[PDB]
Amino acid sequence: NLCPFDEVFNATRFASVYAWNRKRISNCVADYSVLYNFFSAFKCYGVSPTKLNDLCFTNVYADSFVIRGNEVSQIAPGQTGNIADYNYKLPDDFTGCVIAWNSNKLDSKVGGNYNYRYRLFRKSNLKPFERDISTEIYQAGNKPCNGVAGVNCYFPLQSYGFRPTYGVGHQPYRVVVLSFELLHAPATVCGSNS
Amino acid sequence: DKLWILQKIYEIMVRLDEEGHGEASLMVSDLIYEFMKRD
Repeated sequence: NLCPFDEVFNATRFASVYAWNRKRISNCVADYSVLYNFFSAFKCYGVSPTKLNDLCFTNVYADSFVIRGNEVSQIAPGQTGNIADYNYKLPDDFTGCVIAWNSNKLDSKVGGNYNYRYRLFRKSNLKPFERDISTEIYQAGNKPCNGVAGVNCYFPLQSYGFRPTYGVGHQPYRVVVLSFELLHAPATVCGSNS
Repeated sequence: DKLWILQKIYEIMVRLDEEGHGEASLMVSDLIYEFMKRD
């Protein structure tokens, strides 16, 4: 009855950031103290991962996606940028954990890996935890686009095209965001020292 | 108008990707974001 954190972090495929994946984790016990080694880079904005083993929650959500290394700093409360605004947005009062690690050897390809995309145009910023997977042509001018890309009519998603020779700031990073939900319901996700 | 220079910048981004300059295409992408974020 252990929590399936292994299927989250060590998964073969990761989603694009514009279509970020959400895995609801419930009805299990997890050892959050071992998450300092679950290569990595992690920061919890609430209590420490040690205190997480003492607490229980109704549901734990794991969000995962791939972005550039220089964009990981946007996966934090109070951030703005292309990713925060148009792709994945954390609330200002976020108290979960953000975990990211370089995935160059898995997600880069000679000639370019064009699977991973991000949204470059949007008419308004995302609300926290909003997801937008639409592919409507963005009309940048006053002339209609009639559903086809052209002058001032841009396909809203852009590919990263990851290549192994990119600088580290441009290499792909797999990111996992853990949010801890306490509802007025049985807290079915507990830690080790609970 | 902002529309002409935006189109030209966008075309440089596309051309860079077609010619294999993917990393430089990403940097031009960041310029597009910052430009449209303005007034």
